[PDB]
Amino acid sequence: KLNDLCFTNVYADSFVIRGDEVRQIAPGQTGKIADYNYKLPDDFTGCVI
Amino acid sequence: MTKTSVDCTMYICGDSTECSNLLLQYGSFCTQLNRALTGIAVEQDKNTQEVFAQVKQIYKTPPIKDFGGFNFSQILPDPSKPSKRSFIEDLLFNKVTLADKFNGLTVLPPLLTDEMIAQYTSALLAGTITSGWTFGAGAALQIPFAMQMAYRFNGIGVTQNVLYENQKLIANQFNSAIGKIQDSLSSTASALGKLQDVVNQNAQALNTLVKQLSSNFGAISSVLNDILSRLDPPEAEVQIDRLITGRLQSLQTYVTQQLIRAAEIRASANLAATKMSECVLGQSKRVDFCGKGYHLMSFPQSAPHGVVFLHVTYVPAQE
Amino acid sequence: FNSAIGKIQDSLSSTASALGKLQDVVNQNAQALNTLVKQLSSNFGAISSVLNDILSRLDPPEAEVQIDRLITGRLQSLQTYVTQQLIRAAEIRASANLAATKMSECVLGQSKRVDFCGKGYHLMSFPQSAPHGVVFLHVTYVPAQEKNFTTAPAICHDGKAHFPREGVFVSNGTHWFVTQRNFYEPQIITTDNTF
Amino acid sequence: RSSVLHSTQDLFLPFFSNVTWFHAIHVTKRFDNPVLPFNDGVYFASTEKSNIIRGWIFGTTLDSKTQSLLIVNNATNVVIKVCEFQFCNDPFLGVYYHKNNKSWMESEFRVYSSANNCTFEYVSQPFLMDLEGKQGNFKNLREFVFKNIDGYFKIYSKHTPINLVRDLPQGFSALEPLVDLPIGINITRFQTLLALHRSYLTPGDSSSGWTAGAAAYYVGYLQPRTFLLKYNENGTITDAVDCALDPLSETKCTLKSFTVEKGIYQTSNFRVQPTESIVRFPNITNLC
Amino acid sequence: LVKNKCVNFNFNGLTGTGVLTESNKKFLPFQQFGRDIADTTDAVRDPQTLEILDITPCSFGGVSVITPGTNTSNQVAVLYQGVNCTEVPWRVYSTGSNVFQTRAGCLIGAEHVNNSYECDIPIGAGICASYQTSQSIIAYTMSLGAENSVAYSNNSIAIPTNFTISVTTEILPVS
Ligand SMILES: *[C@@H]1O[C@H](CO)[C@@H](O[C@@H]2O[C@H](CO)[C@@H](O)[C@H](O)[C@H]2NC(C)=O)[C@H](O)[C@H]1NC(C)=O
Ligand SMILES: *[C@H]1O[C@H](CO)[C@@H](O[C@@H]2O[C@H](CO)[C@@H](O)[C@H](O)[C@H]2NC(C)=O)[C@H](O)[C@H]1NC(C)=O
Ligand SMILES: *[C@@H]1O[C@H](CO)[C@@H](O)[C@H](O)[C@H]1NC(C)=O
Ligand SMILES: *[C@@H]1O[C@H](CO)[C@@H](O)[C@H](O)[C@H]1NC(C)=O
Ligand SMILES: *[C@@H]1O[C@H](CO)[C@@H](O)[C@H](O)[C@H]1NC(C)=O
Ligand SMILES: *[C@@H]1O[C@H](CO)[C@@H](O)[C@H](O)[C@H]1NC(C)=O
Ligand SMILES: *[C@@H]1O[C@H](CO)[C@@H](O)[C@H](O)[C@H]1NC(C)=O
Ligand SMILES: *[C@@H]1O[C@H](CO)[C@@H](O)[C@H](O)[C@H]1NC(C)=O
Ligand SMILES: *[C@@H]1O[C@H](CO)[C@@H](O)[C@H](O)[C@H]1NC(C)=O
Repeated sequence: KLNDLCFTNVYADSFVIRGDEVRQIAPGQTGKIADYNYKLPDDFTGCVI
Repeated sequence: MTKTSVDCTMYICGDSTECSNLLLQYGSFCTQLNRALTGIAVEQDKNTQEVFAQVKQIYKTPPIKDFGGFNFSQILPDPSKPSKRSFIEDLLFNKVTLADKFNGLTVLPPLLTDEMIAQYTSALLAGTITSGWTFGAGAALQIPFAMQMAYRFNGIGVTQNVLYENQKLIANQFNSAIGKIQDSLSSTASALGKLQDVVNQNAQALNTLVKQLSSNFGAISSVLNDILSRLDPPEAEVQIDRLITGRLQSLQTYVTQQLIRAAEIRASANLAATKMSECVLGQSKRVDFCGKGYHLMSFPQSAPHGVVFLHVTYVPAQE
Repeated sequence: FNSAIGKIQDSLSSTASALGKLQDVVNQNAQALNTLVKQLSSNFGAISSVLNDILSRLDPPEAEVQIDRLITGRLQSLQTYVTQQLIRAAEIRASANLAATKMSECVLGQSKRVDFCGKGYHLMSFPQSAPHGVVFLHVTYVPAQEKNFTTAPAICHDGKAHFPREGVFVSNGTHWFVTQRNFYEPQIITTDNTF
Repeated sequence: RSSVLHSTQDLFLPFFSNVTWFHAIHVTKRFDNPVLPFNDGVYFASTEKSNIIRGWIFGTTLDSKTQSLLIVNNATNVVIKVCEFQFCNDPFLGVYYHKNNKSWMESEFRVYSSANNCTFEYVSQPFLMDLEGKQGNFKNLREFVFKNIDGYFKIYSKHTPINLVRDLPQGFSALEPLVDLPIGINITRFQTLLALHRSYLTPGDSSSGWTAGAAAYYVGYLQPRTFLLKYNENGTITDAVDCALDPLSETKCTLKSFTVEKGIYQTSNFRVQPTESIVRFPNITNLC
Repeated sequence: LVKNKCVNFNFNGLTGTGVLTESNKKFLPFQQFGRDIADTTDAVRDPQTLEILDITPCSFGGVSVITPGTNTSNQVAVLYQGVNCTEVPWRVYSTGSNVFQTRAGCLIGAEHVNNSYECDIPIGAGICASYQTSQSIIAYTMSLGAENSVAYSNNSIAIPTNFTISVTTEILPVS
């Protein structure tokens, strides 16, 4: 349903990480790289690719 | 109080069909709440019926204005003026106006149009002046007003001769007193006090309520249309379910609140009806039932969502 | 009185309208209880309405959650009933006070208040028991026929004017006699009836 | 349920619904039994005397490639199959009056070519049929409601001994379910089976040799509607009111009683529906 | 853009349903969304056309059917509550054999008489419905009762010559 609504100020992010911590990069849940490199908000909205 | 009927279906679920299905699961809460409000709505009309439909037949005010030295121009309806509202009565809507569907909410109109209420009040006023207390108990019997007043004195223990000996003195005081009352209503910013609060309190509940829909209630969005578009049904329910639970709460509080308020108004209506039957139709022996002091008679008046009573009382000035 | 009582018997047998004011209370209470009882059927967001069925097919932790949901839904249902019941109870209580008042005040003594008991002057009242209610029969006096008479407040005999002791002065137009304001009895005016 | 009024949102023939009558009577050179469209409400109400309408056909395209339904109404049972049958363009049941023995035998049972496989085969409860070879008014009546819901094929029936009414009889009768079959077949349309009354006076061939005579059947569709159904002490549904059909009728559902006293009753909310959907997104052409 | 017709509207991921007509109130160059006192949007700006449209919801209403009573007759009168009489047109019932626009809604199925009778089947804002005027539900203006003025004069009095004793029953719930 991302096609039929107008958002505000879309942001894109990009980096390289190991294969295991791709599950680790999620809102709320803790993690080493998630606590030292990139901490998402607890109510983050968007899609991770 | 203003008849308010709120449709359980439209408020909670909103326009969307998907939202409606969850409401069906809950049961007859939707249906039950609407019934309670309708009961309240009937009471406000019915209450009105009890308080003002005290007379079988409207009595036209006599064309002759002879009042035995009593001037009733303020109290009685004016033909020249539109809407048949008395100077007191015509102005009150003035005063009330100065003091004073859209969404999910329809405010239903009352069974008795303000115009009709005006006629009822006039009939009682016309009935009291022309026929004394005879109209209350049966077919109205014409009586001289001076003579009616004579009977009133006898009830409170002051001999009738007393009225007749200084009718002129009494008439002037009464006329002056009525004039004082007219000025008092207009001059005071807030004399109606109690009547005003009934209207303000009801308005606050609705705003609070109208304001209540905006509240998040622990959901990602406060809008059913907005939440539905953003979320699918399958995992939709957790947020769709809750908003519904929270909103149901708003209605129940409002519905419960209305009943308590309605009950208070009903007691007031019945008290007010009692005064109307007890004081307007005949003299009341009970002390401090009608105003203050010894009571001679009362004249009913009409305001929006209220009844204003003018009480005529006898007090001993000098000792 | 006999004919008057006879009519009331006929009126009562011919219609349910007399007990409508009372019956509305009976029906309204019955309907409220019935809705709540039915409530039991509603799911309230749960997998299934019957409580036992839910417990039988669900493991304790899951069963825990569904049970809680039912209780919240069922707690709310109960709350509405109790809250509703109280308002109705209070309303009924007022009637009983009024009910109790009508039971005693119309029945014991005579009420001078106009229209508090029946319509018109209340000579006496009788109460008849009804299911979940009290019915009061009111005997009242209403004056049926009125004859126009010219009247005046005082009569001047020697430069001193008399007034009636208990009744308004009423004159056919030939002579002046004093009669009680509610029934037409004419008495030759005398010192005994005046001051 | 006994003495309780219940409202069930189950497909029903709308009350006073339009009904398309059909004729299978020669009374000159008249014989018609063509395919009819089928929706949820496949209500079939044949009226027969000498038992001329017998079976039914269900299916999607009747191509012998999509799974389809088919029946015979024999003296033994209402015999049913689910099979990939190849039907002819003019199927029927044939009965002949023999001079040597007075009995009606099947002459050509070429209703279908072969069946590819069966995912369901079935025989219903035993009953008996009169099979008379005479002429007369249709003393009896037969009603059926074919329905397809949640992967189940279902049927309902009643025999009514109505007398001498061309139209469907005024009154109330309630169909009783006869059979439930769990099937996945999707069927767009259905057809009926006739009994050809072959005799000695006929030419004596499959294309022109027939004197079928009188027959009559009516088909009415079924749409989702809410019925308030009255239940008797025994439980027979003696009477029912349709809430959807009339303003008066809708009041009864809200009132939950067959008889309504004089007054004002609020039954349902009224809402308008937007004529067009208008989207006015930013006019910019450049793409992100 | 479509105007004067209830249509679903979507503006930048915001969706509402109403009739969109030009709104006289003038907004600032920067202002985009106009909202009402009850926190419901009452206005928008066309993103493409830069024009102001006022949004009002598509008239709803409760339906009440006035019945003389099942036993007496089957005829019904339906008063939509609040909705305008022109509004919309069960299909057969729509058109109003006797459409009449009242002040309490939009009656359809009763004939407005000129005469006034006692109340029977209350409706709202004066109007009442009766099954008695071959038979048709008629909505009257509910005049309060016979208007007679007691004959008045300073020297005129009326005194009863006969009295009637009557019995009246009042019914109150106790439990
Ligand atoms: C007062 O009213 C009563 C009741 O209407 C009258 O009594 C009736 O008088 C008529 C005519 O004489 C009789 O035929 C009836 O049988 C009486 N009873 C009733 C109930 O009508 C009485 O005549 C009237 N006048 C008085 C007492 O002066
Ligand atoms: C009945 O036989 C037919 C014809 O052989 C079967 O139809 C084939 O089914 C296979 C497997 O599903 C498909 O790949 C073919 O395209 C189908 N057509 C043909 C001609 O082979 C059918 O599956 C069989 N069984 C039934 C209907 O139960
Ligand atoms: C009553 O007072 C009004 C107000 O000025 C006056 O116009 C009228 O003539 C008076 N009528 C009386 C005493 O009847
Ligand atoms: C009073 O007038 C009435 C009516 O004319 C008459 O019947 C009655 O006799 C009068 N009083 C006397 C004493 O004559
Ligand atoms: C039924 O069809 C006939 C065709 O002549 C038509 O006149 C009638 O209006 C239709 N009625 C309904 C309810 O569809
Ligand atoms: C049913 O058959 C029809 C034939 O027109 C087809 O359009 C439809 O897709 C089929 N549906 C299902 C569920 O098989
Ligand atoms: C219903 O039950 C009653 C019991 O008295 C019986 O007389 C009647 O035959 C029964 N009818 C049906 C249709 O079962
Ligand atoms: C109903 O709409 C018409 C449109 O022409 C208008 O004339 C009339 O004043 C409206 N009345 C109400 C109550 O909306
Ligand atoms: C008393 O007053 C009227 C005045 O017209 C008189 O004719 C009649 O005797 C009585 N009627 C009434 C008050 O209606």
